Amino acid sequence: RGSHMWIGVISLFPEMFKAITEFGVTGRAVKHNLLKVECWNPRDFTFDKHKTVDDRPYGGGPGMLMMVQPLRDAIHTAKAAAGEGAKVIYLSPQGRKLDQGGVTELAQNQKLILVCGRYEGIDERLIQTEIDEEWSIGDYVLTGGELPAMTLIDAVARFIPGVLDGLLDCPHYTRPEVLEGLTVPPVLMSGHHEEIRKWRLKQSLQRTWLRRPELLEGLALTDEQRKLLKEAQAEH
Amino acid sequence: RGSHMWIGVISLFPEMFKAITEFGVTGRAVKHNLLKVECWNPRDFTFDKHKTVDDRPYGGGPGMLMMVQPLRDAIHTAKAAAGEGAKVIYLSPQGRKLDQGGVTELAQNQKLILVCGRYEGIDERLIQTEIDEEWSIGDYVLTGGELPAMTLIDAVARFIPGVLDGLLDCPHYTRPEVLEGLTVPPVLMSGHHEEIRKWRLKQSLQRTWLRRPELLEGLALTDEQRKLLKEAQAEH
Ligand SMILES: CC(C)(C)c1cccc(C(=O)NCC2(NC(=O)c3cccc4nocc34)CCCC2)c1
Ligand SMILES: CC(C)(C)c1cccc(C(=O)NCC2(NC(=O)c3cccc4nocc34)CCCC2)c1
Repeated sequence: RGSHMWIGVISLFPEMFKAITEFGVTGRAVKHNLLKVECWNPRDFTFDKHKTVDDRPYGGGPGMLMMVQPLRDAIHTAKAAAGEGAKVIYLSPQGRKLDQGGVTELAQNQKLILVCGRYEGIDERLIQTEIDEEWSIGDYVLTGGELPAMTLIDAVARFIPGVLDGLLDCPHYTRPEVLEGLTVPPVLMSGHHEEIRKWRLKQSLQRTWLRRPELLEGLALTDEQRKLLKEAQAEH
Repeated sequence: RGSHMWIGVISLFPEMFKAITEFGVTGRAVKHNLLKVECWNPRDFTFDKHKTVDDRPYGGGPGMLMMVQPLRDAIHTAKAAAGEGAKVIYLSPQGRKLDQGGVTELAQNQKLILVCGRYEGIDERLIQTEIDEEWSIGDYVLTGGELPAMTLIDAVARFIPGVLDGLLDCPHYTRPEVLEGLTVPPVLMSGHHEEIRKWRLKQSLQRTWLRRPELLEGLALTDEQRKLLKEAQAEH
């Protein structure tokens, strides 16, 4: 149309992204030219014999950093290929927390460049001069930002035209009817779609309430949803 | 010793895990027999001609589910290979939030089995009969649980003996001294390691304070850390 999404990746390990470009939903999205994922490797932007990509930190210590020159130059080549208006994102443990709202924001960009850290990360000044936003997938210690980048790609790809609420899912049941002695809720077997709808929405709201209450803090629930939630809170 | 960690994976797309078994820190950990990652594919546990792995939900609707039989039987084969005492984890959007504390808990298990969902997920009753715990990497909509599983593997692998605080990092600086006109904080160039230590710890605490305050809510800071934080709060 062209609504195809383009995502550039800066990574020391571009072959990892096969995990999203060759498999599943994203893989089908790449096969049908709805998503293009392009990788540039800082290892290819070095000029010494040994293709060095780490550097010592000013101040000393054991924590190596990504070498500034090969990293910056990969970013620039990626910006040159994106053309005007690509948003550059540092997958960073000190970034803004990723959540579904954040995903919808990022999905509104047609060109993104993802920068994946290694070692203890990248020079602070590279954030000022090259990074537009910093995003984190959660508060845990990883060894690189590739997996966070792929998670991020997977989440945004669902907003690409041609690829196909905010609360937790209701329980799902498939065959068989009785599984190790455990039976499906009769309402789902009943065949009355209006009782099934009310139950599924009510169970969704109770799950959200019990297991992730904070997802409710930003919604104004519908009349029906407030009624079904109040019932479920009392029945508990 | 044997302290080698073993992680079984149940996935419709086992080839994705090459992204952690063939690259980086985890790849070195697999090459040196410190971590073993074994995959079983529900597609291999089917008995129809077309190797069907999805099923319709009781209650109707467009949301397909993982078919119970091939999934359950892959889990069982994985449990049989683990031997006594493997913890089975469903990577699930309705699970307990992953955070560094959670990672250290999970890293205390020598055998883990990771179950990765596809479609809208797995039968509720399979959680009662086969899943020990449910874990989520964050509040966003993905298309499968493989990437969450790999993130989880990456985080726990750092606790394997032979592979090598809780606050956000201080800013890092490497060469060059002046980068697009931006200079390194003089203290890092100074060569006095005691001033460098105090600065790095103080900047770490301010970052944590400003960008992720909630990481402070579970610590009793040291005398030095409380002093450096109070200073930084006033200087802001
Ligand atoms: C937050 C807290 C747990 C206190 C903490 C403190 C200090 C360091 C780290 C840490 O994990 N540093 C290592 C690196 N991690 C990530 O890149 C990374 C990690 C997590 C989510 C992410 N989302 O995008 C990129 C992410 C950074 C550069 C190389 C890997 C984490
Ligand atoms: C929480 C909220 C955003 C409201 C929401 C509501 C409803 C569905 C989904 C959703 O993403 N469902 C799809 C699946 N997602 C994940 O498996 C998954 C997603 C995120 C983190 C994870 N950590 O481990 C596995 C994870 C589940 C089965 C196939 C993929 C998310």
